[PDB]
Amino acid sequence: ATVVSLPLPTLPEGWAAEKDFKAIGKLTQEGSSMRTLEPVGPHFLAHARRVRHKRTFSEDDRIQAQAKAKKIEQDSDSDISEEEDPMLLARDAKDWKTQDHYKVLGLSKYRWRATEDQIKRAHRKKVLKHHPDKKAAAGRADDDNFFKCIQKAAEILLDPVKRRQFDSVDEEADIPPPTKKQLAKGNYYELWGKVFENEARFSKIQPVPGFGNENSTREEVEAFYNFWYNFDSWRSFEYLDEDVPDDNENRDQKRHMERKNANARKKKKAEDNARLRKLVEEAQAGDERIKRFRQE
Amino acid sequence: APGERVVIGITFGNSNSSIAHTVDDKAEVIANEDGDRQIPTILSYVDGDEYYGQQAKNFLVRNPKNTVAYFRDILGQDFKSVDPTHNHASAHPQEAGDNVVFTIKDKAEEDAEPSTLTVSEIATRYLRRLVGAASEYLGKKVTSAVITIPTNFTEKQKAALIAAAAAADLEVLQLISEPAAAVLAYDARPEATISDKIIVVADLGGSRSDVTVLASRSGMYTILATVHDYEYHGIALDKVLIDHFSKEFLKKNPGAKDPRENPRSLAKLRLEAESTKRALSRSTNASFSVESLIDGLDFASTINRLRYETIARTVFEGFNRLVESAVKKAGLDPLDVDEVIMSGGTSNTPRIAANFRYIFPESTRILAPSTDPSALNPSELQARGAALQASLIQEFETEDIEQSTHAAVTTMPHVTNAIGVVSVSEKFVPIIAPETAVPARRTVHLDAPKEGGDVLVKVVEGSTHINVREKVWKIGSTLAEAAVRGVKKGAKVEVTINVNTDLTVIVTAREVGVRGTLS
Ligand SMILES: Nc1ncnc2c1ncn2[C@@H]1O[C@H](COP(=O)(O)OP(=O)(O)OP(=O)(O)O)[C@@H](O)[C@H]1O
Ligand SMILES: [Mg+2]
Repeated sequence: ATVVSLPLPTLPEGWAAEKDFKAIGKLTQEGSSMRTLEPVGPHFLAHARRVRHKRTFSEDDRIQAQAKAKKIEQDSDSDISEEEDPMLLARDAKDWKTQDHYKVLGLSKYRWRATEDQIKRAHRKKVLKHHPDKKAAAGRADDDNFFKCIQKAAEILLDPVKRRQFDSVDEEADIPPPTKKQLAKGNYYELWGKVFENEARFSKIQPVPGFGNENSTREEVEAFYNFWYNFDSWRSFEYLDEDVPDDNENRDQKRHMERKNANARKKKKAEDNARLRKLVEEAQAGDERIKRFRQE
Repeated sequence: APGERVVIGITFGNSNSSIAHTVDDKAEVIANEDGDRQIPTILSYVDGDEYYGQQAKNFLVRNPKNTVAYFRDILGQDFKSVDPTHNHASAHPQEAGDNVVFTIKDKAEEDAEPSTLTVSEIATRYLRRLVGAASEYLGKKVTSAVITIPTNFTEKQKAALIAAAAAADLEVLQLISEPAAAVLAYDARPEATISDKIIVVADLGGSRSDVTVLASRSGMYTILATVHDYEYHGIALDKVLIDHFSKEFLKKNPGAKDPRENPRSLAKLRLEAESTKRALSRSTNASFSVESLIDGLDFASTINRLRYETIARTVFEGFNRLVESAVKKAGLDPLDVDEVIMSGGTSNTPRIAANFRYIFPESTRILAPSTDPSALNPSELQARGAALQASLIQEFETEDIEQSTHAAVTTMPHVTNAIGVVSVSEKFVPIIAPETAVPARRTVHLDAPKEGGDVLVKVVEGSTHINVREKVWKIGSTLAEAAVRGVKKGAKVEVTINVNTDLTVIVTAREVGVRGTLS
């Protein structure tokens, strides 16, 4: 019995009940939950003694259905998005930096959107199916190139920073400029907002506002404009960087190449900011809400 | 026979195994002929003689085609699900029927055709050797054992294990999970105190990592979650150290051929990196020395804790992301966890234990060798818990065990929310902890008012809520209201809540009385 140094409420005046007790509520099956115990330990053995006394022969088959209420094991599809990879992607000749990703791991329709568990699960499926050890007799020695591709993709994508940089450098899933003259009649209040969510990947604040519709309030539209105007990209493009000897004649050599790398990345980053603002401006010019707002 | 049997506890992992017995109701781990208590799960054949353990690992380099290892997972598994990544060293499994097989030379004569032994045959032989070594240590013939297994062994794998034991003349009384063995190893100690705790079992092995979340109340535990990661581990640290040292060899000898291609060099480097990492765990500084690694040339170096930690930092945050992934999968918060036990060989290293100490608040107790004086060996936890279970279960008969291990006994209505009493001052006090299985009677002692007299005990439902971080209780539906008349000033009021199976709730508030029933 646990002793706790906390005081009880004084009884209000004029309160009574049969034997000074009042029943208000009860526990429900929704207020409970069925989990299954592990048959280990002296207290479980004593509980098993009591149950064997109460029921003798156990109705395992009958209570299996009731045990089914909660399950703590799961299985997944063998290949959710089986990709043909024509001719083994033309035998997928090892070409570092150039090679695409996500498609080899068969996570297409997800790309930047994924979770570690899904990534590892896909990795294991891919390695098991294509591992040379398992199917070597059936001419898998040739598929060593693809196997190295699998490992390179796994290492590039599992580590958070490397995956984030690869995503920014070449997602290969960016939609073209919205509401082009050919794509006329697409709603300016929907297509553009969709582009914003598709291009909010690097947003430093999670509750990103939305374009809205014809009736959207002034405060919200203004906040949306301010947020986009004052952005803060974490993005950068280093997967395409020039290579250097892994064993490098000490610190000096890395700095010497870093020079070129730094000027290239800064100019590139500036150009990316330029394009981003150029889109923001196109949207500001197109948007009609401001034109009515100023006249009023 | 019930009168006469010999039971032991066995832990059987991918990397290593262990055996244990009980002396004077205290579990002790058995050392084999080589003096090892953590016996590598490796088998090797030389001139038709069967060797296992340290001798086999030493002979690994010498015998390329006669060593088999990491076969624990392969047991009871189909060809489609075979995992061959760690099996490159081991002989290539050949798909014969539905049972993959290893082809090795187990005969003594040099011109004999190699045998094609099954994985079941190999597990059987390994269990014979383990039982035999236990037999020499005990002076008696071992007849029974409880063996630990992970929670994700399929029924086919369990059947394969029991068939292997039967072929090894060993009857398995029960299979228990490693988290259950680890918790029992502590709970069954003389000094242990039973109490409601959220327990995280982190079993960090060689080829695998397991994080399991359990609620342990009234000396009985309920599984909330479990995760198993195959990517980050001590073998991966072994590869990164082999890489870095390979670097150093390449720089020291300009032009030297790359170590990776030669299998002999690969095996020598891994074994020596394992030795060095264990030494650096042992103390502040460690040394690495390889003799005739290539072309008869020799090499040495020295490494220290901090540098090793820096070169191995990424795996540490991999373990971190795994542990938060597990807690999120269990729907809990680090403020909700009470104790985290570090199990397995990798758990010994101080840095990981300190890292979990930095992740979790100070109220959480980390049971790891380097952060607690009363901790037990993480490599001995599973084997001692298995031996303790194999000891305590001796009384019951075989049919009795089959009945005690059926679903009709283990399954019962666990009450999700909490039951407590409202305290007011000029707050929810829990009596029945949340997620508690049916009749777990509890009792609290509360303070009387400033002067006392008539006092109101209002029992309500309760739920946990996290406020940004600090955990508070939230009062929900009201269950009962009772009164105690004329309580003395400064006296204590005893309140008992019993939520019997039938879902009947009995409430008692006696001063040291009012009683009530909720159907
Ligand atoms: N003497 C030792 N003390 C502690 N750890 C060791 C020792 N020798 C090796 N190790 C390492 O400890 C780890 C083994 O931990 P653990 O006991 O959890 O594994 P296991 O029981 O063999 O297998 P599993 O991971 O499948 O449960 C490996 O990484 C191994 O390299
Ligand atoms: Mg282990």
